[PDB]
Amino acid sequence: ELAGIKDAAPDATFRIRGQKLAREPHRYSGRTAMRANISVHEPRQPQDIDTMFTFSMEGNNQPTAHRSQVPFAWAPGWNSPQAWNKFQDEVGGKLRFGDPGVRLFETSENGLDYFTSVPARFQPQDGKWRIAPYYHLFGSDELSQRAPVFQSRMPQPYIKLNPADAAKLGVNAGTRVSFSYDGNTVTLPVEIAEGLTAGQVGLPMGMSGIAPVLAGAHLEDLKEAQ
Amino acid sequence: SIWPYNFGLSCCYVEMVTSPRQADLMVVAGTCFTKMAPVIQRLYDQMLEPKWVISMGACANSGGMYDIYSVVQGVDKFIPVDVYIPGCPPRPEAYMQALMLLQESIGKEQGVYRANMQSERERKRGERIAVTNLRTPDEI
Amino acid sequence: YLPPRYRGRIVLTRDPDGEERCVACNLCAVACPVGCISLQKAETKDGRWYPEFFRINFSRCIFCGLCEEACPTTAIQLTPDFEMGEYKRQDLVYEKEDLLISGPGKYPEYNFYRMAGMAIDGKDKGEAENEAKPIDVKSLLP
Amino acid sequence: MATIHVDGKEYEVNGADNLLEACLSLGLDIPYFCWHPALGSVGACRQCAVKQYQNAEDTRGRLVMSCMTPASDGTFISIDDEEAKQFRESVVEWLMTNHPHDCPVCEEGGNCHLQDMTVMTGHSFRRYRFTKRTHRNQDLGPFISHEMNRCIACYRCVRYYKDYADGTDLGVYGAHDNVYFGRPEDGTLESEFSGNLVEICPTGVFTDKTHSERYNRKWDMQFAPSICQQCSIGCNISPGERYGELRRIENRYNGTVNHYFLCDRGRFGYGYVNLKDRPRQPVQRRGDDFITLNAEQAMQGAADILRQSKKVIGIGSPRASVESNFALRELVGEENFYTGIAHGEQERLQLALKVLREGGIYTPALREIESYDAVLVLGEDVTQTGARVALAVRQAVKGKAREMAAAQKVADWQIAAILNIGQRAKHPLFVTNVDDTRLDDIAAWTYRAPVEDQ
Amino acid sequence: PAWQTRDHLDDPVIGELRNRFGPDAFTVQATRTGVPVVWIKREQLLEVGDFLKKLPKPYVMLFDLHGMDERLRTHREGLPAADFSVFYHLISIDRNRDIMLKVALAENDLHVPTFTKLFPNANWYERETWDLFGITFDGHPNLRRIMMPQTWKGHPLRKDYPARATEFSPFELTKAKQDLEMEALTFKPEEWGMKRGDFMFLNLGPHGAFRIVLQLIVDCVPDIGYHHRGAEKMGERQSWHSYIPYTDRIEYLGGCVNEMPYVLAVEKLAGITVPDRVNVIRVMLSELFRINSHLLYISTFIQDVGAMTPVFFAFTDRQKIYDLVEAITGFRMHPAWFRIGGVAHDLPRGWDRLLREFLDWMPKRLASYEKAALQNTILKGRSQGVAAYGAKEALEWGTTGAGLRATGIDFDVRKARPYSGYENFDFEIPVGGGVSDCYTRVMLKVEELRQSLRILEQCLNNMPEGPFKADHPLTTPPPKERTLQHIETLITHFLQVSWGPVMPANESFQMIEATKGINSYYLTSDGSTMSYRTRVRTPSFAHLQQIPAAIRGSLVSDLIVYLGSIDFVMSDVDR
Ligand code: SF4
Ligand code: SF4
Ligand code: SF4
Ligand code: SF4
Ligand code: SF4
Ligand code: SF4
Ligand code: FES
Repeated sequence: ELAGIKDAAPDATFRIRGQKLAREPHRYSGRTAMRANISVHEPRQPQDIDTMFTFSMEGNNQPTAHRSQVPFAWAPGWNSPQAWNKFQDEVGGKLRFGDPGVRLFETSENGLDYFTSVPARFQPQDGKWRIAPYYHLFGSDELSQRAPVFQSRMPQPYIKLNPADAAKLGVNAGTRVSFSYDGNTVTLPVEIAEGLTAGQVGLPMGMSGIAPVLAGAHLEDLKEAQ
Repeated sequence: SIWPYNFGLSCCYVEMVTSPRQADLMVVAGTCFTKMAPVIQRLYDQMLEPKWVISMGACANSGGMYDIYSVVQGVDKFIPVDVYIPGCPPRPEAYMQALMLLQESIGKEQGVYRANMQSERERKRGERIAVTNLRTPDEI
Repeated sequence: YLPPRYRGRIVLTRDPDGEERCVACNLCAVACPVGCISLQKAETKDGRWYPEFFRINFSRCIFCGLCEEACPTTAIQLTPDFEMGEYKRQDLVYEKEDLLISGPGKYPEYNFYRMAGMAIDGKDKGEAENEAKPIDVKSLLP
Repeated sequence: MATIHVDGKEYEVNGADNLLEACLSLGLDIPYFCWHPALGSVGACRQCAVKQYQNAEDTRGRLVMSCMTPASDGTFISIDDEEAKQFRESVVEWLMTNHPHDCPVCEEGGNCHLQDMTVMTGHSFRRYRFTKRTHRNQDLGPFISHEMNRCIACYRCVRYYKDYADGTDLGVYGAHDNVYFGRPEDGTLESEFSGNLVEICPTGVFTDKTHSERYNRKWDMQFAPSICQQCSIGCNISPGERYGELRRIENRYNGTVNHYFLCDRGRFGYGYVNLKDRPRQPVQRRGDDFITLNAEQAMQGAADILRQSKKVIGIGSPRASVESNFALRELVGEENFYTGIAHGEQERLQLALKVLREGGIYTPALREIESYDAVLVLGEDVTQTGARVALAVRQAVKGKAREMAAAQKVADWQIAAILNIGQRAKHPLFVTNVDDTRLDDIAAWTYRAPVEDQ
Repeated sequence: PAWQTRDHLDDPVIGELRNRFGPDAFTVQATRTGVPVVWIKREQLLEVGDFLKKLPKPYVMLFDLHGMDERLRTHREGLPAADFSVFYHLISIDRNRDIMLKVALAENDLHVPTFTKLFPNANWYERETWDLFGITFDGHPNLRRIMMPQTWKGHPLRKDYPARATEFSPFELTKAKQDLEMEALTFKPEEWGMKRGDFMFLNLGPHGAFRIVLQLIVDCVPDIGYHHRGAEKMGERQSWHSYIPYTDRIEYLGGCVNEMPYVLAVEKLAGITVPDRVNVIRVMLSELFRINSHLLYISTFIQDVGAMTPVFFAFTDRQKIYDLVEAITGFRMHPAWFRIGGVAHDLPRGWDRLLREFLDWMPKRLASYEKAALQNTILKGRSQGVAAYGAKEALEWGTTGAGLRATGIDFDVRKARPYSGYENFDFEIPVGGGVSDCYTRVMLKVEELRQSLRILEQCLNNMPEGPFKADHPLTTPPPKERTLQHIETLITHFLQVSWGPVMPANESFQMIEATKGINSYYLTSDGSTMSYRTRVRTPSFAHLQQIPAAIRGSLVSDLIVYLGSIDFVMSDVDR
């Protein structure tokens, strides 16, 4: 089932007329001064045995080179992102020799049967609160929430409630409320969500403390924090 | 009393002019090449026990501007060097200041002696940094 | 005796107001044929670009002066001084504290920030050469 | 399809295209600012001027704009005509009258489209001696810095942000030579696709703030073709490194998937690579003490204990590569290999795989999404997870205006005519979520309900 | 203009080639070389070549022979399909015209017939083409490596070969020990040349250091390549502007003479005509360096074959010339002062008084030199008939300069093909009486030194007014005072020193009269900001190739005198 990955990119013996594909622009600077504060003797250039690319500027990045993997776009007289026009067949089209990437599976000749597993209609329960998942572009992903520039772009941790359910609980916007998941206790400030239906509880998925496995789970206890 | 064997070759020995088994000093100048490097290694071997080597110029200190397939990147790769004199080409006064910087090593002895840790970068620092005004370059 | 245009030791100069003249634009590093300049841009809270570190490998340098003529601030200049010599090649690597001198060198009066549109302390918008005052879009005058 | 005559030579081009996108495909360099391949032609900057003749014998013609001129069969144009060249130089000269002296301290320097076109026209001598107009700046949030003095009024930013990306908080203000591009007041740009403005703006007005902390020029970068790791869409990227740290994230063109645009999580979420807390050497514990090992020591130390163990299991990850999971699977055996995701998340993923492989329904690429005529979104808050699909779905909803304009014989590149014909007519889009989504401004109906009700 | 692209179809050599081989047997390329360029097939190379050798005003000299890779050349409109190419530059003195023949090759079949039978100077050129590219010349007697050592795998001017030393593994001395052992066991396998042979094989190594294997003179074989710096390869990894320092180091005595053909060739690709003040300034610096080189040749010539006590005063005069050069340019040697479109700065305001002091100072010394060398008998007796050659030997081996002019062939480049405004000056071309030897060559140089001082007299009194840089968008860099104040000038300066100036796809070619012989630059642009191919023709390579033909029948002392008389430097030879 993973046989297509061989054709996704060429191997480390692929050459453009004997040249390896370059990683650095041809005007790359500081070769004899970058590492000169540790040792004045220039080290050897890193050697890549895994891929067709070289850890240097001594290689090829021609717009008309027969390849699909283009590390960066540059042309004579076009130093900006507008240099991608030289690498396409028609401007705004596909890359000249084809876009990189291959589809592992093609469309099957025959389809499936109809799924007859229709769920019953949702009903709220006293005590149990369904966890409605809320996702954020700048908080829900594991690696990128550890970026320091994302700390201010992500919102404050909250807990979203229907107005009728917050009226039954007795809270308003901003009140810190406590709940129990799996024997643990987390306290969060309440936010009010009119479009959220009653019996549900909005949590931000993938944050520091709220795992995405919690989607579709249940909160047994919910009360004002003291 | 220092006896100099000058192996200056091209475009770096023209300043030296303006400035076997008998020498104790080898003043390597010029570009050191991959093809001719055994010649300098045998001439270094021929000399007697108390050797001193002065590298002058960027082509002998490093490869200089010739970071190219046919040039070795410095004479210090294969022979020990004592003094380095930057420039392309250096000056006769620099050659004089090299012999003056080397007699201090000849009179200071493992010849570091914990006194050669002081460097001209730090020693002439308060001289060079206090400079404010320089002559305008539209005049002779 | 040396002429004024002599190509010896490379220094970094200062403004007549006393700040370092280098704005870490990296044009001197790229224009060098030997690749003997490394630097990184830093920025003050005032907003002034300046080099975090400036490193010249004088073992490699050929004193061609292409760095001086590349510089759009007159910060890097070549001085009449050939007196250099060291026991170690590692001591031919000069940092910014070995290169930054106390005055403006060959060009006593040029300040780049007075030309530049970018706003730093002492020069808000419209306080540069041949620059008018900013007009807001909400202004009553058509 | 069509044949045109350019500067005496003869070429074969597509008739539906305009003259700028025809001639740029043939390798004929015409300067331009306001045109974009994604955004279409509006005709504002007047930089793309060519001389057009009526036939082969007409010696004195007229200056037209090649972005606004169709490449019909029988077209006679001259890029290198002297009057066209002088006018194109004058357009650069008029833009240079109010431009600040900022290239050493501009982050667009060396990667600036205005710098390239100024050289390409061959305008190097200043005649203007009067004062320059200045603007104050806005705060646009933690990602994008603002410098309005560098603006050339090409209108690419507003055409991308409002028309293409359907953002609401960027507009043009003022009139005549005092036009101001920005927000009504300071604050964060609300769009999830705000960061494409750094590539879309041909000057240094909108620049990457995350890159200006550790800035380096483009020629000092080391680039590799890479894939975004922040979600499942697979946008092609070109990460750049200097001095051992990842510096910026650039869009890598792929005409099948992402083309010119990335999302903000992909563009700005790279900072975890540059953390000081990452392990750089193998580390072995000894009670409370920690021992640092090299690669050879770590392998010999680990396999001594692994030989003495009676059963070794392996836990993979969805954020690890295919070669990394397989190698883990090869080390413990396939009977001892676990995926690392929960059982309920595993059950939804293999059912999602089953309908793609065995459903018999084609699954479109990210750019093929923009050709569809109706979209039903069930449960997936797609702007927050898979954000480039939401950008692709907005373009699909605009297909209704393209169909009406085609019936009235308006060309595909004349975007302001197509938008005028449309007048809020949309292809139908029906989204279901537990709350409101960011696709609600263009959706025909929104259904807020629990997941069983969806 | 003198830079516009021409096919040279009105040259009379093409019409007689049409009437001899037909219209379908070649293909004409439109260049900016100034000469016709014709693509011929390799099966017709010898027929076309020997046809030009017996034209009624024949092409007598093979100027250059080298190769191009051409595999990564994207702009190839009009050319035949080539994977490699070999060019042949031929010169007719009687027509004052040149022709270039280009042979196209495929990557599997790098084979072309040798040109050595027609023109003897082609032997070293084909060995270099075999060394640096992988073209095999069929019929070559000793086709071995002339630049790199004999165990060097790889052809360094191929485009798949990495240029930089850092890209290879450093000097770990694994190969230094093996090369040392090989050099220690210096023995003759009878492969180092013809080597027919009782016979004592001796290696003698002496203004440059090189080895020669001599048979004791029955046979002598120069071994060169000890000073190879990869200058031609360096042109591919440097921009057009940042390559300029490397030009100054092809010849150490040349200085600004060496920069002149390169900047003139780049200005043809740029389409720049320079102002008159640029022409007079460039001619001034080139005649100053020419005087310095000629005084060095006359000085060193008098020291080896005579008493060196009076002529040591010439060091003070060379010190005055170096002080005047570093007053104008900045630095005594390797100025790197010529720019694309002009020079680096204007002349400083006190230049006239120093040049006037040098022009007043020089005639007394010059007339003492004429007395010291023209009237002497001992050096004249040791320099007359010492390895002499004539006009037939000069034109065979591509010998130019004082050598060629010492025979009856009056051929200067400054009069035949004027460059840099040399045609607006009043100077004479000295010439010998048909025999080129050691006395005649030195006497010619004394006459040339006086003519150079006449050119400097006209430069001081007719120095015109105006810019030191052309007004053109490819003038690199722009004037700095405009760069420091004006944004469009700053934008042009920003991209020119960083990415580089964009030269459009063409081929240019310039020849200048150098301090020693004729130096040329053949530059190819593929439309980028770096050169695709840079070819440097140095006359010393031909002059050093000519010595085994003339020294055969002489002593070792005659070899030392002949080597001291010829105008050769090993930096020129190996580049
Ligand atoms: S250091 Fe400079 S002057 Fe000396 S040999 Fe090398 S290039 Fe020539
Ligand atoms: S020295 Fe000049 S060119 Fe170099 S970084 Fe500083 S301002 Fe830029
Ligand atoms: S003088 Fe030349 S070699 Fe030295 S740092 Fe400046 S550009 Fe580099
Ligand atoms: S936007 Fe471009 S032209 Fe304007 S200052 Fe920045 S780099 Fe220079
Ligand atoms: S801000 Fe940038 S994209 Fe917008 S109009 Fe100005 S120059 Fe064009
Ligand atoms: S949609 Fe955004 S996060 Fe997902 S792959 Fe593309 S750029 Fe990365
Ligand atoms: S690009 Fe055509 S008018 Fe602006």
